[PDB]
Amino acid sequence: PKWPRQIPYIIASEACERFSFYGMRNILTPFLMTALLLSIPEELRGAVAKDVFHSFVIGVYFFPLLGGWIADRFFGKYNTILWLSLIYCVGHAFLAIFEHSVQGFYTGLFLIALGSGGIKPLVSSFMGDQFDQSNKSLAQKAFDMFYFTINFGSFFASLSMPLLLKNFGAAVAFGIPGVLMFVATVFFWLGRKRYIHMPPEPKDPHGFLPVIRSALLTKVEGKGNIGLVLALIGGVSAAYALVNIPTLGIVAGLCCAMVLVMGFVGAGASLQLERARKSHPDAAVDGVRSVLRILVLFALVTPFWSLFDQKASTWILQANDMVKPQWFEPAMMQALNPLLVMLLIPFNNFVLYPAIERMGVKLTALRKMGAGIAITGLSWIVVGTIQLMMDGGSALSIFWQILPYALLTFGEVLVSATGLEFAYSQAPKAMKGTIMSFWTLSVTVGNLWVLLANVSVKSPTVTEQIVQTGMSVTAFQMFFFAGFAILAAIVFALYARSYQMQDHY
Ligand SMILES: CCCCCCC/C=C\CCCCCC(=O)OC[C@@H](O)CO
Ligand SMILES: CCCCCCC/C=C\CCCCCC(=O)OC[C@H](O)CO
Ligand SMILES: CCCCCCC/C=C\CCCCCC(=O)OC[C@H](O)CO
Ligand SMILES: CCCCCCC/C=C\CCCCCC(=O)OC[C@H](O)CO
Ligand SMILES: CCCCCCC/C=C\CCCCCC(=O)OC[C@H](O)CO
Repeated sequence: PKWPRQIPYIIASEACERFSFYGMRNILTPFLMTALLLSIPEELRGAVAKDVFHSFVIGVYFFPLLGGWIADRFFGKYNTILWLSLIYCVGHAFLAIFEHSVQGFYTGLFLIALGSGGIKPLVSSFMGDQFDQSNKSLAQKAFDMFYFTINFGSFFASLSMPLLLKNFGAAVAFGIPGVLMFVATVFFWLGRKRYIHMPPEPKDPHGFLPVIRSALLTKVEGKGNIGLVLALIGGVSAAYALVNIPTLGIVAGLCCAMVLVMGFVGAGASLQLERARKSHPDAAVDGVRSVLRILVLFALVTPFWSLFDQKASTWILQANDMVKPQWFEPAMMQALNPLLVMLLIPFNNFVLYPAIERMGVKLTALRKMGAGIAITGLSWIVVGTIQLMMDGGSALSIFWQILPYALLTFGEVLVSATGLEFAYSQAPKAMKGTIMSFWTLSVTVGNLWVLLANVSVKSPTVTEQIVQTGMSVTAFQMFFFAGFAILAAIVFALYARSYQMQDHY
């Protein structure tokens, strides 16, 4: 077997793109606090910074749906990646050019979310269909390299970019990733004559959505349709969220609508799924049933993303008020996660998991996902006490946030490295694209909670609850989020026992 000569041009493109993304995302929260949002009072500024960051993340893990659609329906993967990558480049440029204008900076974030998210499903799979049956032995080695560039990039970008921002300002700190991103596209363009382009996939008339549409619109004799009522309810509810945009916010409102719609339509279709058998194959309707069960699984995982994504926003804010060295910047703590990932992932699989299995435990992939959410919630118990403990008294940053990072990352390996691969085995191969699409929306919805948390916290009724606790609002939210994960981890274990009673033995 020989290495396809196109692979180096994709690994190289990925390397630069992953460096440029983590490069500007990891100094995004510091930049908002020190520079762009200075017109906001300090106490107020922390809440506005989180909104900007997490509204950005939301778009990053929402726009894969647009990207995958454009590639499959019209222009193909190569051409879609190329033009989304150029837009991605422009977005990075906007961040430098409109350094001092808020409207212009938000616009650049949008283009980055559009470019980075749009090419996220396309690039990895595009790399995949460059291997034939003879090559396939090497494909696993190629995707291994992908994994390395993610961590390599996220590690060094967390170290170098805070320093670059400190010494040179935003224009240089945001321009260097932009330069890097342009080189990323050049590498991808340099192998255009080499790439293998798979023929456009034929649309499935028995796909996930056509079955859903059948389950709602098909009328059975002498009965009503509860399912379609729920759909209309979600349509009504979404409208109630869309109208309340002035309170919620634009990105928060659009997600609330999206969640309510897909939430109520999904519920309604489940009630009436047997009606779909009239218009669709038995194997195809059964598959949708398999996916709908995975949906509930993913929904309970969303509080994990709420805690894991806040390390680049909330956790940085806390590190600002801790005891750090002269050379050290609070944003450099983010480098701990890729380091811990590359340590725990070989540790667990080789040393720890067989050691827990030696005790006798099964260690089902479903058992690990539930444990990971709890440990992630546990990590925020530690983050919460620290805030309490440092409300009066001073604790150093560099030693102390190593513990929450150790627990957070350990929960990430249990959940994030297990979820999608497990769901693939649970549903028919045809649903692989549908499963992947809801997995990325899982991250989006998780960050929606972060958005809705500090929206509800500004309401009069909630403040008095905070007043009664006699706790700092900052610390109160953390414990809320800690309990948010523990509760979901409980319900997860409750649903997981019913889940394994279903499809097979
Ligand atoms: C599900 C559909 C929603 C997708 C929206 C895509 C968003 C991508 C980038 C947005 C960046 C701009 C963020 C600014 C913002 O919302 O600020 C929040 C507010 O609290 C302060 O102005
Ligand atoms: C400012 C310029 C930055 C340029 C450097 C960025 C990254 C450059 C190269 C990244 C790594 C390329 C390795 C490719 C490779 O050998 O893949 C394996 C092949 O399949 C086997 O030979
Ligand atoms: C039909 C596109 C509508 C989508 C609306 C929102 C997205 C905004 C910009 C998407 C950019 C599309 C990139 C792909 C592309 O332009 O391919 C062009 C072909 O290569 C032309 O031969
Ligand atoms: C009180 C709910 C708070 C909001 C949570 C997020 C969204 C909620 C539900 C969306 C995803 C679940 C819908 C799919 C579904 O009903 O599957 C059911 C299966 O048929 C199980 O038998
Ligand atoms: C949650 C299941 C029912 C959703 C009905 C459609 C609602 C309209 C917009 C909500 C956003 C989610 C779109 C669904 C989706 O991810 O489709 C996946 C495709 O099958 C992927 O190839």
